[PDB]
Amino acid sequence: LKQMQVLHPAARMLVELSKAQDIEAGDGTTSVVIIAGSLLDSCTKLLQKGIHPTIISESFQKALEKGIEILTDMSRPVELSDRETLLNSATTSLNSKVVSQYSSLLSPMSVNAVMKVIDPATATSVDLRDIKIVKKLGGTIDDCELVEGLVLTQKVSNSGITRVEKAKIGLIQFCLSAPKTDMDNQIVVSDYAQMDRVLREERAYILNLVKQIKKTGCNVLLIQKSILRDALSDLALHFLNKMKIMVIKDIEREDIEFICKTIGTKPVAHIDQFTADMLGSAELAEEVNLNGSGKLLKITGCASPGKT
Amino acid sequence: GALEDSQLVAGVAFKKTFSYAGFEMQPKKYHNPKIALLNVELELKAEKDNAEIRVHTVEDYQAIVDAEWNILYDKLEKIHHSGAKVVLSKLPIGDVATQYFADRDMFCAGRVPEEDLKRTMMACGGSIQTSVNALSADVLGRCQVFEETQIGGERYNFFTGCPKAKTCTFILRGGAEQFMEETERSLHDAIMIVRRAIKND
Amino acid sequence: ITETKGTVLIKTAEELMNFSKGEENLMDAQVKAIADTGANVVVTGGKVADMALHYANKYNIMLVRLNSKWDLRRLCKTVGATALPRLTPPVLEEMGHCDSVYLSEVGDTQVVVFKHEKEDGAISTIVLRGSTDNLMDDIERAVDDGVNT
Amino acid sequence: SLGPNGLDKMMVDKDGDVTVTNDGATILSMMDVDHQIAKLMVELSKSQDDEIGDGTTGVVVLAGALLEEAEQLLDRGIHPIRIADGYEQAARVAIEHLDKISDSVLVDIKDTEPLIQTAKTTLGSKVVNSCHRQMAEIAVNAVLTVADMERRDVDFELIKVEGKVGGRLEDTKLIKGVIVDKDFSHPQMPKKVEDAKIAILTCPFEPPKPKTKHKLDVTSVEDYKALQKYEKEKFEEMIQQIKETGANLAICQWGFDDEANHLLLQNNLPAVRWVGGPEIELIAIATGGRIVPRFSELTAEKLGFAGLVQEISFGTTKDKMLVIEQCKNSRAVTIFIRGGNKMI
Amino acid sequence: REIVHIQAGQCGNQIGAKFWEVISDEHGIDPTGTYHGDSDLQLDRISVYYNEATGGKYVPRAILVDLEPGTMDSVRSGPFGQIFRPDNFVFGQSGAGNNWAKGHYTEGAELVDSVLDVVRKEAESCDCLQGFQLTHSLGGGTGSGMGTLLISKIREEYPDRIMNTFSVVPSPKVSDTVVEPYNATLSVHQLVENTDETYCIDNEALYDICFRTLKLTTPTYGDLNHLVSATMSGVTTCLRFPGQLNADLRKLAVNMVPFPRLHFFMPGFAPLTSRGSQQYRALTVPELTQQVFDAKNMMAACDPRHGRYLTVAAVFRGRMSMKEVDEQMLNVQNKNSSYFVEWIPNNVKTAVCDIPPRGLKMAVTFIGNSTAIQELFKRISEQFTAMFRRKAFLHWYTGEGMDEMEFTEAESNMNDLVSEYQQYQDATAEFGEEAEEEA
Amino acid sequence: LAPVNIFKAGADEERAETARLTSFIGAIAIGDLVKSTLGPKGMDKILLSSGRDASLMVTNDGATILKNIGVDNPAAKVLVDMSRVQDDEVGDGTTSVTVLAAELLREAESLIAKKIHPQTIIAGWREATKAAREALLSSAVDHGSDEVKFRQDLMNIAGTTLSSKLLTHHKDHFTKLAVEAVLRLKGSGNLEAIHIIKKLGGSLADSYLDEGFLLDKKIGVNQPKRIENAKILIANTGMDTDKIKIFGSRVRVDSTAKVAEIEHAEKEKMKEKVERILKHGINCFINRQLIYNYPEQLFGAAGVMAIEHADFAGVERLALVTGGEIASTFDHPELVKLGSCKLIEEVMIGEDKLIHFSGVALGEACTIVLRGATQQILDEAERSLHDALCVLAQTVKDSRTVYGGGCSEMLMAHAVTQLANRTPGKEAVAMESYAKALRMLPTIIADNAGYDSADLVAQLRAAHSEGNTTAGLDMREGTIGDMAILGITESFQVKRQVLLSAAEAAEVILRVDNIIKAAPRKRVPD
Ligand SMILES: Nc1ncnc2c1ncn2[C@@H]1O[C@H](COP(=O)(O)OP(=O)(O)O)[C@@H](O)[C@H]1O
Ligand SMILES: Nc1ncnc2c1ncn2[C@@H]1O[C@H](COP(=O)(O)OP(=O)(O)O)[C@@H](O)[C@H]1O
Ligand SMILES: [Mg+2]
Ligand SMILES: [Mg+2]
Ligand SMILES: [Mg+2]
Repeated sequence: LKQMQVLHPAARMLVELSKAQDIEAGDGTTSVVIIAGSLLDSCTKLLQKGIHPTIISESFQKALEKGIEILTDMSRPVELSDRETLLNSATTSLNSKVVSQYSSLLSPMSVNAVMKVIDPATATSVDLRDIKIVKKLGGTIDDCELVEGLVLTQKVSNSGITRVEKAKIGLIQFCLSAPKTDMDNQIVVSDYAQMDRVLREERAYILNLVKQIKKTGCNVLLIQKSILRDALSDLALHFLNKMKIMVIKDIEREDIEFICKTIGTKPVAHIDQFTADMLGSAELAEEVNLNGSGKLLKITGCASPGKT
Repeated sequence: GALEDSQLVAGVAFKKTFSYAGFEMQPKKYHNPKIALLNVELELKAEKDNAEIRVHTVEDYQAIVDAEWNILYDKLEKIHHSGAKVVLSKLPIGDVATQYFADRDMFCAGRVPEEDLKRTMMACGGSIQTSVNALSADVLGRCQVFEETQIGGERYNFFTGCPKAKTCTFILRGGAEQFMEETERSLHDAIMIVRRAIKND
Repeated sequence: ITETKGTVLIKTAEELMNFSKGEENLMDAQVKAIADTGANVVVTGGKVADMALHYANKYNIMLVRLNSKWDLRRLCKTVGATALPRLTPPVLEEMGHCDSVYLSEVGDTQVVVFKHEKEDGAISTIVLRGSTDNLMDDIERAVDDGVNT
Repeated sequence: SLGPNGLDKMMVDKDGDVTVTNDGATILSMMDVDHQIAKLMVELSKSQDDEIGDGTTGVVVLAGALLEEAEQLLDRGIHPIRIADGYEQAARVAIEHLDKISDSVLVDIKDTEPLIQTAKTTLGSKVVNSCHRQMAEIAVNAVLTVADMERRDVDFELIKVEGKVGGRLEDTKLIKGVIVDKDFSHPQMPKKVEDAKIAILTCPFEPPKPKTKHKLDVTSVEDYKALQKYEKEKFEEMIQQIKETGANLAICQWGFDDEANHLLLQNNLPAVRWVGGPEIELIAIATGGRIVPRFSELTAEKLGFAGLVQEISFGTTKDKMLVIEQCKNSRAVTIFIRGGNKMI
Repeated sequence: REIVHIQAGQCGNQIGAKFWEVISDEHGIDPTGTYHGDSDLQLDRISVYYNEATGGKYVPRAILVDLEPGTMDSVRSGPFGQIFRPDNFVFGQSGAGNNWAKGHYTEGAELVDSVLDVVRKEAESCDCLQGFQLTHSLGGGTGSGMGTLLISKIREEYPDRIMNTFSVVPSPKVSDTVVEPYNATLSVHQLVENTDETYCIDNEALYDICFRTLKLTTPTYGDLNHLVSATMSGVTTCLRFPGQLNADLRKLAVNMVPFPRLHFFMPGFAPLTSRGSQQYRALTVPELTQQVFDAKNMMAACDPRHGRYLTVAAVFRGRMSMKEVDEQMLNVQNKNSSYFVEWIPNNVKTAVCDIPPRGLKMAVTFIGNSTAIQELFKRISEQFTAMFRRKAFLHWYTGEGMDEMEFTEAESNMNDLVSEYQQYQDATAEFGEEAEEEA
Repeated sequence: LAPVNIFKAGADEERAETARLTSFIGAIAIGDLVKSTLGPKGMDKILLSSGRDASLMVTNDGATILKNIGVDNPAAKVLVDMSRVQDDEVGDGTTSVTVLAAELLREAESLIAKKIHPQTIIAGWREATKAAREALLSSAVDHGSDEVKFRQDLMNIAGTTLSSKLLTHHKDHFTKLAVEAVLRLKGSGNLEAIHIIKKLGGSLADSYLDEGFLLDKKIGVNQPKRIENAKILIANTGMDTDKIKIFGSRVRVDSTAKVAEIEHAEKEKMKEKVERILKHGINCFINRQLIYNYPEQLFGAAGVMAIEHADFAGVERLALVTGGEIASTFDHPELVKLGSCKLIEEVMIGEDKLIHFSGVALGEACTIVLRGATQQILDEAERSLHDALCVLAQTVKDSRTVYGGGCSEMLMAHAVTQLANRTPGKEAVAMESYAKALRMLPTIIADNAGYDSADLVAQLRAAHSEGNTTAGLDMREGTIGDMAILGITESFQVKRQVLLSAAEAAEVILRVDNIIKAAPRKRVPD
């Protein structure tokens, strides 16, 4: 109903009606339109019989209240510790789509996702923003899987290192480049010996930063995207190679919360606060190469897992 | 106005110009004023378009900020000491000058047209000054009365009473644009005829 | 000013205040030095300044401007003076002479007249008065034919 | 459209705007004409309006009927110069008789009844006649509080006419002060004062800045810190300098900084931001104060006085206005117009 | 100072003919040569682009060169042809054929010897000349081939005079000459090391502005000359009118060109839109200035959002108040400052001329130095490389007496030039095989 | 027509017979268009746009409809202008003013057809409105002394206002929300302190008024998600690179280690400012601008909550609720007052997450959550609830009320009728026409419901003439009743504005006799 462009003014309220059920329930988005369609159809006979429309509106509300009490008397309580009931409910809402054949694999996966996000004792609502769906081409439907960790799409900038065991992961929000002040600055040269000083002093400043990072035992580094100043210079990447540090660059700003939630790291914004207390631990970090589609990254085996 | 309301002023009269905030708290009539004609822009601004300031410490910074004000207040104090009451300049006059000229009961005017200034010099008997360092008693203009009056919805400045005048000014009253334009074309025929008759009667 | 780009640089309070006074004093001496030799009229082939104009009026110096690069050269011949490329006090040899200079009007037009009382002079001018532009040009062609003869 | 029982016209603009009016000059101004003689009547109406302001529609009727009577004379064989000369002679005889039957009445603040009667006659032709007794009172009082008797001159730039929609037409009132379309800068300032001493300023509440092109060089950390201290100190001195003079409220022509706005509130001092040019010169005349361009030049002899300054709030809208009232003798005054339509 | 203007080929002659036309009608000059103005402000600097002959006549300082009489006869017979100097017309008898080799080796060699004599006679009449101006197109053989030869000869003759040029950039979407890329690559190679700066203009944006924005569904070349002639006037406008700061062409080089090799600009002209929009758009300062950073007023195929500007210059024409110009400039400088310079802040150069260009209410002119120009030069090289592999149409060039090595030589510089612009962005630095093993 | 032309091409003139024809056609056209939305049983219209990208809305308000319609008749633009002003003045009666202002002109055209000069009608009506407004004033009843009685009046006024809208399905539920919301303002007419949040989903009956406050913002990363016994500091200052040092300074150094020294001095400036903030002993921080990621971790290490980008409205509302001060420069901790709420947590409504403030100190502001099925219901519910809040705020300012349901109109219509029976001349005819127009408003209400309007109005006319000055219509059964018993009540200010504004427009239109149009501008878009 959204993709089609309906033009009748009274046909443009049905598209909003189906979006209402989607928000509150997420299912029955077709059935609610059918019910609303037949109620309006049955109204054309009453208006011919001489019923004023005001009478019709009041009478339907009378019937709606009776409808609620019949359904409630028909229902049955369900306890969250009963796994079998959840599977039967999930597979029933799933066998009406194209993946009805693969419901024998997806249905136990869907329930597992919900049970690993909430606490059944005090569960009053579920937020689906802590569950992320990643779409990747290649293969068939039968190759889907559930990852109890973090999956990153971007490849690694480092050239040579693609697998780390007993990794210590650290997150950075500052920039590894030449020094840069917000005030419009400039370096003035008036003597020939100054040229050699600038080259030497720049290399030392970048070198100092990397020595601090390696001092804490960091194996995997995550940078954050910046668009006003460079985030990873060629000189910086060369040194990080010699110290055997896996580097991942250009992490989005809008999923920093999700990353910290999953692995338990702590964002840092100053080199002076990069200590060993801000690092997360993972049993395995490796990027995997899909057959032909492209390269993918996986982080599995978190010691301090979140509810994602 | 009617056609018989036309008048001749044995002096100089011109239109009111654009004035800044504070023009309205200063007197609009004098009896024996001294007129100081200028060609100098009396407003706070930058000295030269080719200038540039480089400074290291905030102590000089505050000294530089007070330097521009001390320049402006020096010129305005130089004019006020000459005893002049009416000041006219072809260049703009800032609001700071007008408010300053208001606090001492003296009249200011800026962006005066060039032609109206030359007639004022010829009628009052002064001289245009591009600097404020040599305002002798001779470079000032003396008139017998100054006033600002309303004429047909506009405001006009009048300099009347000069006994050594060499200039007149006509104020023509019509009812429509083409009524006074045709009036002035007939006046021009009378002016030229008299000019020729002087040389040969 | 310098032909190469030149800006004024100030670093202290005194230099900011004393720049404007210094420039005016220098201009006064230059014009007074010119008037010391006895010049009565100054003719230039370019733009004039307001401060120079104000001081020229103070020292009773008549000032005219005309930029043709061909009228000025003719004027050099007429009075016998020689051109100068820099604003310097002219040498007694370099100053021309003329028996009268005045501003006059002829037939609704303002003109400037450099008149010699000398019969010969260096060059001469013929003033044409007519009732139509077409009438003058044909008479102008006749004057050329008479001169070429 | 002549006389008290006259009717009006509804003009329509180039873009679609609607204007209902009865003034003679405006109808001929908003009208678009092509005939050259028609434009001559338009210019005739405007000339009378500038000189007098009343009698714009009467003159064109007199002028029109003066031409109509000449059609018969032209046909009967009279040179129009004879007609034009005759009209001139008649006008001279009519005018000399006109001031033979005149009656000098009065000009004095004591009585004001003859002036009200004259004001009533002119308003009797408009839609304002519904309450023209009240409106006559407002008009006469407004002139006599700005009128200079010795020079025999009044200045309309000292009378501000401002109208806001809503309310009722009878809510029109005369305010012997100033009304501005602004409010207090900080939302938590008090909404009224009762012994206001007015401090009028022209410079903004920001650290100084020379106008000539300039550069400041920071070459070390101590230079950086000395600059940081100079910033925050400069914010303090302006507000201290205001308070020692005894001022109660601050009026400024430019904006305030975030730091300077809060410090004013912390020192119990209401202020107004981004006021207009002509408004400032009116407040200076109204409250009797003076305008200062620098904090340093502020003294206790330059403050004005004001009996009451308040923020008045209208109905559903967010529009708020500030009013300055109850001063001493004032040469400035404003007219406030209300009504249920923009056309009123 | 004194400047000389030289035009060659098809495109160069047309623009120059209009340029002298949109100069005479300002300064009070007429198609006979007299001066009929009453304002002395026009005649103060009248001699920078003109010579005065006895009798009050004025003549332009222009040299017209083409290898075929057809174009020169059109200008001579057409409007304003009686104004020009009689001997300044230099013409051949056979044309160039758009073979860059023919115009660079065979025909241009025997013509420059006679043209170089003329420019000497023009340079002898000036007390102190300051530089030259060249107008040519990069597609025709004479514009590229003879244009390259002329510049090389000029440099050897004249040691340190400035070399300003106005060259149109080819738009390959409008490919025209099947062999377009050969002509463009070689001339740019020579231009890089022998000119101070070049002002590029493409016919694409020349096509778009009139057609889409204004009107005339079928705009012919005649209108295209007017649009570029509007831009001719402005970069050059300050020079012919006085100002508070004497802005000469030499200080333009130092103040606009930070690096001697990255010296290619693209100009801008705001006040020209739809005829109805010419009336109903409230042509105030900030909306008029808003056209400087727009995606429509540009006349080059280089996206700025995917680039970083180096230096900007703003020229204003008209009699305004001083305040509002700076106020909006202060606003605009910080409004879209996010997409601004990398390390050269406060680039804005402000110039104001009282008398606007004749015809309209308001006018300005903008110059910008972009890092997106490489997007244009890259595409030229990519098309060039695809053709050189097949050696297509190569005999028409090699067979005229030029070694094949030159085609490979010129390619190297184009890759070198592109690498230079790429280096100053630091954003474009951001794999199919499976080799990701131990080290 | 004179043979000589005086107007440019495209300009047109209309005169007496044609001018008064056009002006009356336009007025009755707009009056009859909106009569269907009047009274407790009026219906709603659909507005769909050809220009604004096919926008669609369903409304009953008489002012929203007249704003969107593209009228072009000169006389119809006068009617639209009064309705917009009336909405901005008292917020109700937009439909009643335009119908009444149109019914006066309908009777005015008949009088002209009987050869009565227009000035005679206006002078006649001027006496009629004076006696009409005076009779209304004598009908006013003024409470306010008793809280219990005044509380009842507010429920009666809100109940009547919601009748004609979509909220009438749940009038009992929505009357309590509207009344209790206005009692929070403590007499200050700052309606902007009430934030109506509308989000799609669920039934219309799930709407409620929150006991505390709600903010639709997000807290910083790695900070406490919930705090008990919070102390709130409200600030308006810069924290994302606060180093906007107003001067035009610049850095000029001859090395690189100097730059790295100055860069470190930048962070020391931000760190020092954060310490001065924490000196106030706060545990919750609210700012109206952005917060950079460096000061974000400073609060994250200190265990504080930081809210960012809460605009001017979001900050001023929090000040009233918690009583804190919007502070800056953080140099004197003693002079700044903090807020206090009992609990702060995150709640989920629909899908989104909002910050919940509970147990606030003052509570002089509030938030209202609206629920519904379609965007048309949510917009209609919010617009309907705006009418109730405004008219209640006027009642608190001036607590005198007048009965409604047609009881008010019939009273004033009788007072003019008594006057017209003593006045001789043609003015007597005009005054009677005024009574015919006022009595149409009760008639129109009865027509929309399907009742015999002529019979019911006839009974009202007799009842009001014999002294039963509280008689009026009863919609639920279509008979007559007492308003003192049933409780239909309006505001004195609202009815006064409806009467005075309507009578004026029929005056300004009626004096017009000549219509002139300038030649319109042609469409040549950019
Ligand atoms: N195995 C089944 N047998 C019978 N009915 C089924 C079965 N599975 C699903 N349904 C019916 O399908 C209906 C809706 O399915 P669906 O196509 O998802 O529509 P909606 O979008 O309204 O949920 C439900 O009413 C349910 O009763
Ligand atoms: N329950 C009721 N019984 C009788 N009259 C009512 C009732 N509710 C509302 N009304 C009347 O409906 C009239 C129209 O009000 P409304 O429909 O809101 O349009 P408006 O925009 O003019 O207020 C009011 O005069 C009011 O007296
Ligand atoms: Mg389903
Ligand atoms: Mg009148
Ligand atoms: Mg209502």
